Amino acid sequence: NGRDSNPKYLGVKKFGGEVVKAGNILVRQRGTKFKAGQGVGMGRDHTLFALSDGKVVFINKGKGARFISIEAAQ
Amino acid sequence: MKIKLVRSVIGRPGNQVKTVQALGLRKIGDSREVSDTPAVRGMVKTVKHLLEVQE
Amino acid sequence: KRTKFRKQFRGRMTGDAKGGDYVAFGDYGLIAMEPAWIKSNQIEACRIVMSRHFRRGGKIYIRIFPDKPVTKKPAETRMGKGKGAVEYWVSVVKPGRVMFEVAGVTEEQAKEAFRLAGHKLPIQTKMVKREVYDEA
RNA sequence: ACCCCCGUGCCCAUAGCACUGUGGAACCACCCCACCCCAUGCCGAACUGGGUCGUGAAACACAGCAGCGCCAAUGAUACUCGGACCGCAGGGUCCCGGAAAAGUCGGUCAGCGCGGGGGU
RNA sequence: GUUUGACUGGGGCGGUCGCCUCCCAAAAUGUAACGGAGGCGCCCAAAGGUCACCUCAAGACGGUUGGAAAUCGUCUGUAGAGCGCAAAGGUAGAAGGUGGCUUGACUGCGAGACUGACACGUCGAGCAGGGAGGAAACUCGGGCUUAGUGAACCGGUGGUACCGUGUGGAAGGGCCAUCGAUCAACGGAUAAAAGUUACCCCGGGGAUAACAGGCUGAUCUCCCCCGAGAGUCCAUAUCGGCGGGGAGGUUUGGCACCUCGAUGUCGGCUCGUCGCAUCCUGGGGCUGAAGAAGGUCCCAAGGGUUGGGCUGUUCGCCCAUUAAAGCGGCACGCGAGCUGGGUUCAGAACGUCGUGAGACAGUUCGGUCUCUAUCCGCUACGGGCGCAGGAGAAUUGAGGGGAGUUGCUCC
RNA sequence: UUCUCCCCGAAAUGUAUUGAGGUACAGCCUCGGAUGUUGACCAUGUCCUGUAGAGCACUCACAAGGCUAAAACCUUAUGAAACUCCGAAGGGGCACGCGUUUAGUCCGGGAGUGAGGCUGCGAGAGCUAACUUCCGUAGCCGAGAGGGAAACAACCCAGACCAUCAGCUAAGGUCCCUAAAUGAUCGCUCAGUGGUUAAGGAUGUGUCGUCGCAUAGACAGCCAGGAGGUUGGCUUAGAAGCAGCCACCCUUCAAAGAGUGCGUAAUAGCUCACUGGUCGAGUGACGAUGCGCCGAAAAUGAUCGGGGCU
Ligand SMILES: [Mg+2]
Ligand SMILES: [Mg+2]
Ligand SMILES: [Mg+2]
Ligand SMILES: [Mg+2]
Ligand SMILES: [Mg+2]
Ligand SMILES: [Mg+2]
Ligand SMILES: [Mg+2]
Ligand SMILES: [Mg+2]
Ligand SMILES: [Mg+2]
Ligand SMILES: [Mg+2]
Ligand SMILES: [Mg+2]
Ligand SMILES: [Mg+2]
Ligand SMILES: [Mg+2]
Ligand SMILES: [Mg+2]
Ligand SMILES: [Mg+2]
Ligand SMILES: [Mg+2]
Ligand SMILES: [Mg+2]
Ligand SMILES: [Mg+2]
Ligand SMILES: [Mg+2]
Ligand SMILES: [Mg+2]
Ligand SMILES: [Mg+2]
Ligand SMILES: [Mg+2]
Ligand SMILES: [Mg+2]
Ligand SMILES: [Mg+2]
Ligand SMILES: [Mg+2]
Ligand SMILES: [Mg+2]
Ligand SMILES: [Mg+2]
Ligand SMILES: [Mg+2]
Ligand SMILES: [Mg+2]
Ligand SMILES: [Mg+2]
Ligand SMILES: [Mg+2]
Ligand SMILES: [Mg+2]
Ligand SMILES: [Mg+2]
Ligand SMILES: [Mg+2]
Ligand SMILES: [Mg+2]
Ligand SMILES: [Mg+2]
Ligand SMILES: [Mg+2]
Ligand SMILES: [Mg+2]
Ligand SMILES: [Mg+2]
Ligand SMILES: [Mg+2]
Ligand SMILES: [Mg+2]
Ligand SMILES: [Mg+2]
Ligand SMILES: [Mg+2]
Ligand SMILES: [Mg+2]
Ligand SMILES: [Mg+2]
Ligand SMILES: [Mg+2]
Ligand SMILES: [Mg+2]
Ligand SMILES: [Mg+2]
Ligand SMILES: [Mg+2]
Ligand SMILES: [Mg+2]
Ligand SMILES: [Mg+2]
Ligand SMILES: [Mg+2]
Ligand SMILES: [Mg+2]
Ligand SMILES: [Mg+2]
Ligand SMILES: [Mg+2]
Ligand SMILES: [Mg+2]
Ligand SMILES: [Mg+2]
Ligand SMILES: [Mg+2]
Ligand SMILES: [Mg+2]
Ligand SMILES: [Mg+2]
Ligand SMILES: [Mg+2]
Ligand SMILES: [Mg+2]
Ligand SMILES: [Mg+2]
Ligand SMILES: [Mg+2]
Ligand SMILES: [Mg+2]
Ligand SMILES: [Mg+2]
Ligand SMILES: [Mg+2]
Ligand SMILES: [Mg+2]
Ligand SMILES: [Mg+2]
Ligand SMILES: [Mg+2]
Ligand SMILES: [Mg+2]
Ligand SMILES: [Mg+2]
Ligand SMILES: [Mg+2]
Ligand SMILES: [Mg+2]
Ligand SMILES: [Mg+2]
Ligand SMILES: [Mg+2]
Ligand SMILES: [Mg+2]
Ligand SMILES: [Mg+2]
Ligand SMILES: [Mg+2]
Ligand SMILES: [Mg+2]
Ligand SMILES: [Mg+2]
Ligand SMILES: [Mg+2]
Ligand SMILES: [Mg+2]
Ligand SMILES: [Mg+2]
Ligand SMILES: [Mg+2]
Ligand SMILES: [Mg+2]
Ligand SMILES: [Mg+2]
Ligand SMILES: [Mg+2]
Ligand SMILES: [Mg+2]
Ligand SMILES: [Mg+2]
Ligand SMILES: [Mg+2]
Ligand SMILES: [Mg+2]
Ligand SMILES: [Mg+2]
Ligand SMILES: [Mg+2]
Repeated sequence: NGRDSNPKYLGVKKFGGEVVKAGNILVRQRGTKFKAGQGVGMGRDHTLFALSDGKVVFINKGKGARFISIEAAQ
Repeated sequence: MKIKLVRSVIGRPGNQVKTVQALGLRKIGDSREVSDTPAVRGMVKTVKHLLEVQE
Repeated sequence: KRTKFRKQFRGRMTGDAKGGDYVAFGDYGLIAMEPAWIKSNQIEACRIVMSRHFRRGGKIYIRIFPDKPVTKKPAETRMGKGKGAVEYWVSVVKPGRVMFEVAGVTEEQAKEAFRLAGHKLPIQTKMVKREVYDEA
């Protein structure tokens, strides 16, 4: 009635204004606190990862619906 | 922008210590002449209780 | 007194109260000055005193309520299994919080009734009539 | 160039709801019919296929309006990085910057593109 | 011959040991407790691929069985539902509810990243072979995610044709699939294992219990505030509900700080000495104090505080007295001072428990208490020097010790 | 577990363990090589977060009313580790240096450490106990001498290369023991408070406010007075101002209230409120604070370190 618990690191991993290489993981989350943006892909656990290299950037609108996205260099 | 140490590093937190070390002061009674550019103003503000800022 | 409710046990610390600094109901009000827990029978003794002095008449409101469980380990054991399942319910009380307030009783009799009730509370406390008030 | 309609985006409640008024032969809408393309775990109600008329009834479009939502200051306070203290303790104070939540004043019933249709 | 886990506010009994979710966790991640709550060791050939369509809970009014909730109809209706199991995030342009065809619940790979001491674990664009659904863009290498798990060794089965001891074979082995793990103590000592010791031994520990001391003061003891009532009447002569605040440190305890290269433990005896919260005596107030005899509170620690029966007892009950038969501290004072009755060694017995060896909350008869005091402290007794000459006597008293109780009768 | 001086200098954490006072890996130390400012601090830009606070919009809890077949629903009103319409200060990543400093990283040889301790802040367990226990965070001890804190690892100041019968300062101090003003000014407490807690209690005292009564002559003193209904109704055996229950109405006045306290089972009796004379100026009740008072009893001899200080 006490002994139990468990430890699974989660969170944003690549924050806005950072230069991700493509295939980088940018957020680990359990649901859709972030929705995959333009240039972003989301795997089974709703991880968001770079589709192509660029500047990571965040779009915030109402915390029901914000999105991570890539603005490529060049 | 004259400065000197007038209180020891010892027994003071880490940022205060490394900041004293950045400003160029390594002994009480050291003095120095520092430019007024924002980051140096921020350093000499961060540890202003250790320093007798001249004016 | 005891609530009919939810999770058995809790924690504890403090900061000045917000949820009732002003006397809405009634005329006069006794009011806490210190941050103790108040809990159950302490209040109920306040209630039974004032109801003796006043009843057949007056309106008695108890704006405070034994929300918070508090625990006692058994008897005499070492720091052992878990915490102790029961013991008494309390109400945290911060200064400016209003515990009591009478209605339909003359100023002086409310003085004497607040005096009796406050002679059995862990905190010292001060009474007041309601100044001008806002918050509606 | 002015007007309005049909689509369609950016922005997605300061742009939403309620009460109200205005539109029909431009446009949209209801509407008529349906054995079949097609289709409802029963019903062409909805998808669907052929078309007037009629009617803007409902819908939709536009306009009014601040009852409701939504936005939301200033003053101050809570709390607090840092600095220095008190109380035996619960707990409290001071100087220095940072600074809410709520609530009051007020603000709104949007704003900005692309096209195509039809008016003048 | 051996085995007979670990954690553990001493050990044992109990509980726990891997994995998921939330709080603790101090707005990054991480973070302990025998902290607070709850779940997993599965499930689904469709609850999966894809492709098409539908939208929930709840309420109100109205209606056949009904009669709060069934079924049907209108209205309101960011979700108050649903999502196979827990909870959390997420979710209505669905991940929810239904139908169509289907297996991508793929083979060979893997840019680049999350996470871990390692070994593990997670996500993943994109390339080829070949498919599935869609008209198409395109989506598919199991499931809305997060638990449904097990290294290695040793082996069962099916492919493959690497090895194969002179040569060609075959036996045997290897490579690719795959079967065998409450190895749950869940990073898993052997393929294979329980007890007991009071007959006990060794190495260690004050890293850790029993005594005592310490810290604390829940429990214990004691005192104060209020004043409901009792006291015929009157709260406070006495008593004082329900509640509040303190003191002490003598109880049981918590904690584990010095002592495990030893700080001897119950009770008695002996010897004392201290506190005062005073049993007696002494002085006071008040009284529901006429006197007498009392009640209770205040001052007061000089002295005093009996002898027996029972029991190891401390206590406590009793006998017969008393002015009184006080309560505590002093390592629960005092074993290099005595007992040794009590409990903690070996024998033996009963009751009980254990198949046993043995055990105890026990009960019972028996059972080695170490001639020489170095220092300090104490009681007594001398020697030396000093006390401005050397001698014999008499002495002041700075200061210090002892003593200090009480009845009875009579006027 | 033995000879010297010189340079640097840790660990008592993490995960695993028939593991727990052992050991492996990592972490932190040192040495040599390589790079060669990538390190540190502080600033601006940008992004992330749900704590402090707050709030009831959901879940649970919950206080007084309204409507009502109680549920919902309206006004008023609260609590929250496992609630959140909101939500800071701070904190983390990245870039840049717009600016100061001096480390950082990679490679290879040698390690030790894996028993920690205290305090402040943030929590849990515990009594909001412990020189308590388990985490987080800062600093000291550990391995830190020196000055202060009587004495005292940890608290305050400050990091000891060697010499000096030179100087300046920190915390902390300036009557004597003791270096240094028996200093200066405006105050406060007469308790040795200072130099030992609280509920509670009190005309201690100094400072401020808020209220009333008044010199057309008030507060306390003194003389005179103290109503008739009515033994107000119930009440009880009796309760007549005064055991307890319903009110507090009229006549007169300058006027004495079905009325405050003592008395007696009940009465009576004595005084109270309000009204006069003579005084004769302040007086009375609340409330905030400064410093003091009581509340305040343990054991071998006392004391603030001592003398002693108003
Ligand atoms: Mg400091
Ligand atoms: Mg507080
Ligand atoms: Mg505060
Ligand atoms: Mg409020
Ligand atoms: Mg349109
Ligand atoms: Mg309309
Ligand atoms: Mg026309
Ligand atoms: Mg039709
Ligand atoms: Mg119309
Ligand atoms: Mg402001
Ligand atoms: Mg600052
Ligand atoms: Mg601070
Ligand atoms: Mg401020
Ligand atoms: Mg606001
Ligand atoms: Mg409009
Ligand atoms: Mg146009
Ligand atoms: Mg052997
Ligand atoms: Mg063990
Ligand atoms: Mg259990
Ligand atoms: Mg965190
Ligand atoms: Mg944090
Ligand atoms: Mg830890
Ligand atoms: Mg807990
Ligand atoms: Mg779907
Ligand atoms: Mg096809
Ligand atoms: Mg793929
Ligand atoms: Mg084979
Ligand atoms: Mg051969
Ligand atoms: Mg073969
Ligand atoms: Mg293990
Ligand atoms: Mg094995
Ligand atoms: Mg075994
Ligand atoms: Mg025997
Ligand atoms: Mg033998
Ligand atoms: Mg031994
Ligand atoms: Mg030893
Ligand atoms: Mg110890
Ligand atoms: Mg141990
Ligand atoms: Mg012993
Ligand atoms: Mg004991
Ligand atoms: Mg002990
Ligand atoms: Mg000892
Ligand atoms: Mg008590
Ligand atoms: Mg003890
Ligand atoms: Mg310890
Ligand atoms: Mg010894
Ligand atoms: Mg013993
Ligand atoms: Mg006495
Ligand atoms: Mg006497
Ligand atoms: Mg007498
Ligand atoms: Mg006797
Ligand atoms: Mg005999
Ligand atoms: Mg004695
Ligand atoms: Mg004892
Ligand atoms: Mg003894
Ligand atoms: Mg002996
Ligand atoms: Mg014996
Ligand atoms: Mg038997
Ligand atoms: Mg014999
Ligand atoms: Mg014997
Ligand atoms: Mg001899
Ligand atoms: Mg002579
Ligand atoms: Mg003498
Ligand atoms: Mg002498
Ligand atoms: Mg060094
Ligand atoms: Mg592990
Ligand atoms: Mg270890
Ligand atoms: Mg190592
Ligand atoms: Mg090097
Ligand atoms: Mg770098
Ligand atoms: Mg740099
Ligand atoms: Mg809070
Ligand atoms: Mg708002
Ligand atoms: Mg530079
Ligand atoms: Mg190495
Ligand atoms: Mg070497
Ligand atoms: Mg350790
Ligand atoms: Mg630690
Ligand atoms: Mg607790
Ligand atoms: Mg400790
Ligand atoms: Mg050490
Ligand atoms: Mg030192
Ligand atoms: Mg150090
Ligand atoms: Mg020192
Ligand atoms: Mg000293
Ligand atoms: Mg001291
Ligand atoms: Mg110490
Ligand atoms: Mg030392
Ligand atoms: Mg000087
Ligand atoms: Mg000074
Ligand atoms: Mg001097
Ligand atoms: Mg002076
Ligand atoms: Mg007081
Ligand atoms: Mg007087």
